[PDB]
Amino acid sequence: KALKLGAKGKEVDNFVDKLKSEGE
Amino acid sequence: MTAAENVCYTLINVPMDSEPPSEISLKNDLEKGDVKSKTEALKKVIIMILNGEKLPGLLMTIIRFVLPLQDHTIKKLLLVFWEIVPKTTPDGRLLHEMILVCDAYRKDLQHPNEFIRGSTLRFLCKLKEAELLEPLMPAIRACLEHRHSYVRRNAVLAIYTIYRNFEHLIPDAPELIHDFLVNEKDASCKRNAFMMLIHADQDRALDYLSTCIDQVQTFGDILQLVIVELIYKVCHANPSERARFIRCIYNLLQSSSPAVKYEAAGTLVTLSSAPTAIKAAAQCYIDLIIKESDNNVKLIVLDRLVELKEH
Amino acid sequence: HPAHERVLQDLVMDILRVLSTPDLEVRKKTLQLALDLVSSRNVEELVIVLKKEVIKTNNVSEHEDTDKYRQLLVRTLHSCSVRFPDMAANVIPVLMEFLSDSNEAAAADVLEFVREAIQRFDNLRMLIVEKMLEVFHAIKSVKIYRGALWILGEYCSTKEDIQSVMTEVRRSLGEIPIVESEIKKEAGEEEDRPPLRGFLLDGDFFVAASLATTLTKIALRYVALVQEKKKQNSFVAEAMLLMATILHLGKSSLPKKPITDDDVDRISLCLKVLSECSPLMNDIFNKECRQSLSQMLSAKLEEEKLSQKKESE
Amino acid sequence: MPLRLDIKRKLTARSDRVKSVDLHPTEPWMLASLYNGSVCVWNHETQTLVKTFEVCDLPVRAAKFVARKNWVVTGADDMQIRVFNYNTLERVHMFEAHSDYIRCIAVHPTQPFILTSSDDMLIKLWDWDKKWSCSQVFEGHTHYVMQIVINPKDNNQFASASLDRTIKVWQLGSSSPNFTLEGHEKGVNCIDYYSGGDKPYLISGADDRLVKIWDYQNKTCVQTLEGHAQNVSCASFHPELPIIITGSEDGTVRIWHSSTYRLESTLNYGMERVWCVASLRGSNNVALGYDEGSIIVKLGREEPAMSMDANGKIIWAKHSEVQQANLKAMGDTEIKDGERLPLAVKDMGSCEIYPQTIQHNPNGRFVVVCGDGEYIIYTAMALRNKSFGSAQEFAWAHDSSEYAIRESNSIVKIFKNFKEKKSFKPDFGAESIYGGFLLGVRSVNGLAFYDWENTELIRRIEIQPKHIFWSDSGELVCIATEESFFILKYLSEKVLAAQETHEGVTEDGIEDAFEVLGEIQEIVKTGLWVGDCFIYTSSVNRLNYYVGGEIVTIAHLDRTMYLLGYIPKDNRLYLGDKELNIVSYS
Amino acid sequence: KRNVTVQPDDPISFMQLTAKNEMNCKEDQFQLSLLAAMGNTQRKEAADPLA
Repeated sequence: KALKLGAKGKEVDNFVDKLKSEGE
Repeated sequence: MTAAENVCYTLINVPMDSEPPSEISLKNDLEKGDVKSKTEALKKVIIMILNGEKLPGLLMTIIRFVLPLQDHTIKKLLLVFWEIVPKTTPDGRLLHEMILVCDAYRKDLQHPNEFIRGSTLRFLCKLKEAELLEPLMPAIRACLEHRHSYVRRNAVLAIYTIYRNFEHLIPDAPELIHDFLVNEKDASCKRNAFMMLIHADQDRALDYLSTCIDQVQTFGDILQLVIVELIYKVCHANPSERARFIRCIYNLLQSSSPAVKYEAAGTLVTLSSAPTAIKAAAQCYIDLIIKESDNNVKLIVLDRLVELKEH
Repeated sequence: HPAHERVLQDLVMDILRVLSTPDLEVRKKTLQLALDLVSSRNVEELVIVLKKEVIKTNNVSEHEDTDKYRQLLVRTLHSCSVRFPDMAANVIPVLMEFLSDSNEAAAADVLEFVREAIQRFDNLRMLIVEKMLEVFHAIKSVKIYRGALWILGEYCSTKEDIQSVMTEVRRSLGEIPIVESEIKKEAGEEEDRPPLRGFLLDGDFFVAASLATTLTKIALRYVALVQEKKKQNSFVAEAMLLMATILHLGKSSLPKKPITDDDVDRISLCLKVLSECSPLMNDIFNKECRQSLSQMLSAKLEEEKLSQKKESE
Repeated sequence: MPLRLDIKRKLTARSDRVKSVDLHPTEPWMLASLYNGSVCVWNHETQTLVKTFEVCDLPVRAAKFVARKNWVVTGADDMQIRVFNYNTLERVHMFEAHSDYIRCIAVHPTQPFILTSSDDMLIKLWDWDKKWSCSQVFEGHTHYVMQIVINPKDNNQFASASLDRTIKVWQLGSSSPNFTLEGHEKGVNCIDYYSGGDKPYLISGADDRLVKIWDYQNKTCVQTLEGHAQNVSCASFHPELPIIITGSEDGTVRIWHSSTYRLESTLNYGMERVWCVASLRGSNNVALGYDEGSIIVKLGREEPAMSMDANGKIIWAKHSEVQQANLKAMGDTEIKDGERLPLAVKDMGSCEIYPQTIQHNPNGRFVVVCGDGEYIIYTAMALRNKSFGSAQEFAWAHDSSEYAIRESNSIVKIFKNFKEKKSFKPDFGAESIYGGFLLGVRSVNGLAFYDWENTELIRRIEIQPKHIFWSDSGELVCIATEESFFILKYLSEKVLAAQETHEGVTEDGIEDAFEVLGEIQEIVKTGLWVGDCFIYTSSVNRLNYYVGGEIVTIAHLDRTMYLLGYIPKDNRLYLGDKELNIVSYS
Repeated sequence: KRNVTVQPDDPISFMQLTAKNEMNCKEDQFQLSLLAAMGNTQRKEAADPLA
């Protein structure tokens, strides 16, 4: 029940979500 | 074709310091010499032919007295000799003497020495005479199942070049190499099989990649580079596939190999025009320029940032 | 690509980090790329970084290409100040300190910039004249000294500035009459020769022809600014005395090379103009010379636009 | 008192026998000369072999960087000096220097001079601006000259160590030694100068297994260090730390305190015999050469022991001396951004312990100095000792009257008004403690926040913090890690409500106690809150502040700077460097 | 040199109808670079292939 910080792959997901926000 | 219009795989500019050996001297050394004298005579013959001398009188002497030798150096020198020697008449017909040489290639493809098999398979990639390849096809196919990775990797390259030049000799080559790629464990053999599929059958290369796409980050740098090349070619031909591969290319920007990072950044720019994708590729180039100590890398990667700016 | 240019404009400060490379060609390409990406948004940060790099070149004496890099930075700051005139006020004082540099090529590029800026930007004239008077005594190159004399002669508009120019010219000549002073010095009645007296004794009288033109321009302007005839006549006679003492030096055996007949004709012309003080000569020296500079600068700008337009057309 | 040096391995380079090591002044490079005739350049940041020079088939006993010329100078057993450009790998020059083996090369710091020592009993001076002409020969040793070192305080003087059992001090321009030091029973293998201005000391190591410290003004042996089991091959003073480093053929490196001469640490890395040591001025990195390779060790913290009070009084430690500067004493001087401030420094006296950390209490009345496993609390005005004790770590509370000490990995003690208030054991142990509004305790499993009054658990966080910074309001907290930092909001009202109602209290504390506002992929070196803005220095030498999810860069720093504080009256942020240069930014 | 005179039969580009993400299909630069390196690139401009 410890607070988990950092999920692996979040940087790639953030990049993909930015690209989607730019219309890709 | 003149020797100047012919495909040239080898250039040797040795100053012929000593009196150019007479064809009669070379013939005597090839017939009666020891293995060392035959080796030196064969080297001289190769250099003379490469420098534009026509020695048709020596062909049968080499076939009779040099071809049956089991010396490894002579075997390799003979592959260079068969690369450069005219195999056809002026009218484009195969020389009758070449039938005797074809049986020697078949024996060398079945040789107990794995390096002789591999070197012979590499030589067969340069052969343009379909009539010489046709009787060798069963022995070339058997080399795909060889226990040594050195034979298997060169057998894939031989099959690729035969399929590219003479599809009718091996019409099942893309399927045979796909089944080879799925079962292979050696990284060099996998790369060569995947490289063939990129050029011969992109759909089978994509099917294989689709099974492994989540594991591409764990592959060796050589296989990653060839995967990036496939993704580039496929997305260039079919822009709808870009959406599938962007995630894979972005993961390759974090590769440990600087060569893979460079190619992944270059490919990412071709997959996406989105500001975030261009920013990620540009940051990868800037990081390569800062981290790489070699000025050649710095200048060439700077030119990629200049090309990006032109848009 | 015009679509990508705006994205690269945001990265100009990162591109400028490449100036840490000691190679001159890398620095040259980087400065050219940065200059081409300059916008109203980044010009201020760019000028601050380029000023810091210019100041660093004074402290780092060790690299062979430091002088060439300094010249490149000066040209880059010039081009920025021409495109963004609001930055010129901040750039000019720092660039004018390089007029005292031993590198004649860097000082020449600064002088050409200062000449263009003082003509285009009327608000900078006072600042440029004041700074030029401060650095004037430190100028080592004859060519730079001649160009500084011309700027002071053309743009000094106040009575105080004209008197300050005359004072610095006298200080740079030393004791007058020059021939009598040098004979007394030889009689005992690099010897830190005032720079202008050094140049004249080395036989460089083309500087004296430019000085005569400068003295003529300032004397005619002083006559228009000052109502007291006695002060007008004293200042004109003082300017004529400086020309006459230089002509006497140039004809003497004292300089390493005698004055040329062309320089004698030019100084003699200026003496004659000051003796007659005709309204035609005043209009030629104080209006037509400045109009000719303005026409030359506009012509250069039209040819650059025409060349760019021929490439675009 | 035992100097608690945190010794971290930065590089491990396995190779053939290393005979010399050197550190590049600007690049992260270690030069290693090998017994097989090769010279290797290692990058200690990337842990990679960057460059290799094949010099000859014979041992290379000496190699040095000449950074100003981009050169590596090598001396091999072939009697040849070879000069290589380390960028092009080209051999710039080669000449026969001596008639026997070259043992040591010393490069003059400012002049175009190289000193070489040889088994020919000679020392030679070479001038590279004069086409490598031999400018002088120093004769007077009667056996092999094993090492030479230039005096860092007077570059016209150098010392030589010889197997003749003597140390000679020479002057450039004199064919005769200024004096000879005698007292080793066997050949002297190594020599070094004390770099600090306070002491005229030389150190020497010999085959007698002794290290001797000499006063070169009085020509007397000050101290003898005993404890090596074999020949002493290298001895050096550390340029920044108050330590002596000695290496021996016994395979051990010994670290000694330079003032007390006590053995502090013994390092054995299992690389057989030690042959050479190199240190760099302004760096805590030490290179060690062995039979089986080379190692770089980082000694201690690189952060200077400095603190600023809310009134602009800066206290720092320069070694054992505590100095005070006052920002108010500068007057109306025009301060420019990123320029060094001309501060009047006042000596406050020497500390009894080596100060690793100095911190003011929140109200600036007291200063804690922590070092050697002790803490001493002084009065900030007059450095009067007010409290002392043993602690591994010290943390001030937000209340200027409260502090916590970590006595061990399992016991934390809280003090109020310099008296012990409470002692408790955290459930998972205590690896570090953090001050502020809540007592932060780092364990192997993560971070726990405790109430200063009750020692009740408020919240557990699954993170390994490096630093914790609280805002002055107590509403915001920055948790900085080794890779990223997190901004959290502390919901004090929800914590109070949960303590009264017992709702939402779990074994991991109050669930609603903290809200995550942001995560930033930047490494925080130092940080400070000003209102709701978090100001920090990054690993990339940027001065940034975080506000509302935005990172704003204040300045690009040309060197590693450490945040001291912000003075609202002056609208200025103050930073210090490793050299105790104070800079300010608007 | 880039301002080709727009002909009456040239396509009208409606930017409002074009999807924002249409990257212009650049020619395969790898294949062009390989052909150029082999010397098999006919120079586009000067050798009219019908000469």
